[PDB]
Amino acid sequence: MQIFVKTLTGKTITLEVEPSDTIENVKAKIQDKEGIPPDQQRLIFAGKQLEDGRTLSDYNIQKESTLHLVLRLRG
Amino acid sequence: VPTCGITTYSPPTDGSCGWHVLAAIMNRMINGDFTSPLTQYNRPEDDWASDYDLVQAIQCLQLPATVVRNRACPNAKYLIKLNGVHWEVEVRSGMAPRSLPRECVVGVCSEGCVAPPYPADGLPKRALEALASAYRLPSDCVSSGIADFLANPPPQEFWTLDKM
Ligand SMILES: [Zn+2]
Repeated sequence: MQIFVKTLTGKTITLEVEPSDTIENVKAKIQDKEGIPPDQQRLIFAGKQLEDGRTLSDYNIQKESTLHLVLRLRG
Repeated sequence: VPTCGITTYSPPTDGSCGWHVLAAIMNRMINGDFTSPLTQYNRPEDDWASDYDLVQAIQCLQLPATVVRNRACPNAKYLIKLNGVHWEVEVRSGMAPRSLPRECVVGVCSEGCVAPPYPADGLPKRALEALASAYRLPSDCVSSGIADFLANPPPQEFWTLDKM
């Protein structure tokens, strides 16, 4: 299925994924499309901050869904 | 009334800057003093606070605050920013606080985002106390600490002295 990922600059990436795919998989795909290291990626879905362990299924991310890509900040 | 210029709180360089930022937001809300009343607490890189930690904490304490990524949420009274590696916070003085949606808090909201007025009795009573009880935990646990406190708060006025 297709999902969309929106960067902070308002770019829209289109990904091919399965509901089974883990958040880590999605990050790896984003890297392949954008050259953003997973190390510094955080994915948001309707405000809910996604976590590496879980799948798209677990977060209810279906076809056509839009995620927001955010840069990890530590201070 | 329209105002100009930027009003910023920069925490000390103790290693707890993010938590000081939240503390200061609440300290201004409650007492008009835009600064941290938390006692300084030293820690290294591996106990720094993330945008994840700060977002969770903002939601627990129910603050009119966003973490600014790129666009600042127009409805956020308090703007949290990572300045290099130092968490700082700006405040919009001439503006009533607004209760922010989650996307607004996280700072991934879109042009047109809406938020209703923050209720006067809107800051959880003992929010600042909850943060004070929690902040010296590992940063990835601080929000859990706050949530636990607020959910089941110690009722005794001098509970800290009791616990000693
Ligand atoms: Zn917003």
